[PDB]
Amino acid sequence: TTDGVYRVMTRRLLGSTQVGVGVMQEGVFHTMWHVTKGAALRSGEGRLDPYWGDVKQDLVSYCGPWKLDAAWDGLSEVQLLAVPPGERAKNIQTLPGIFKTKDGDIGAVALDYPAGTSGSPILDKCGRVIGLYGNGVVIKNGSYVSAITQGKRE
Amino acid sequence: DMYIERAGDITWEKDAEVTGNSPRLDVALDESGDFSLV
Ligand SMILES: N#CCC1=N[C@H]2CCCC[C@H]2N1
Repeated sequence: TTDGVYRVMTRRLLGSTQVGVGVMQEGVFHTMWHVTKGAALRSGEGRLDPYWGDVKQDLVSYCGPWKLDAAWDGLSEVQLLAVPPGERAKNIQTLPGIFKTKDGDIGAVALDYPAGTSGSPILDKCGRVIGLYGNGVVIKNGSYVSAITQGKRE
Repeated sequence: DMYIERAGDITWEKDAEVTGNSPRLDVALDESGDFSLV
């Protein structure tokens, strides 16, 4: 339960398969809903139970309420701390694009990684998590663009 | 049964590899959490 970035694994399929990634901060585990579907998780010999989740936001927290509240400033480059399946954590710097919606604009990162990279954190220059990578769209040119998905800290 | 494994610290890396473009897209978000192009 040390703060940091974690892989989310399963042994249900062939061998050990990485289905996603998440962030441990202030004793709470944060990931995207589509990675765990709200199922409980194991951390060593201990169990982490879901605490909050929302399919539409595509987010879920374990052991406590969503803690991540930093926001992209709309101007600066950010870093995707990509944790790909079977590969070392790697920082990728990029200038986000925008998703324009009827309910407001959201930052978006145009980087393509395996599905099991979902839940990797996007950071600002202070190292704060401004959202999670992995819920997005496939555009005309076939490129994948992820929203910068951030929850609300109650 | 799903389990977690530590992969690293969350820090900004000075002089990290810089890539990706910045597309400005009109999108819609449905009740199932799926984004689509408008
Ligand atoms: N996480 C993540 C990125 C990603 N997820 C798949 C979704 C469909 C397009 C191809 C893949 N790219």
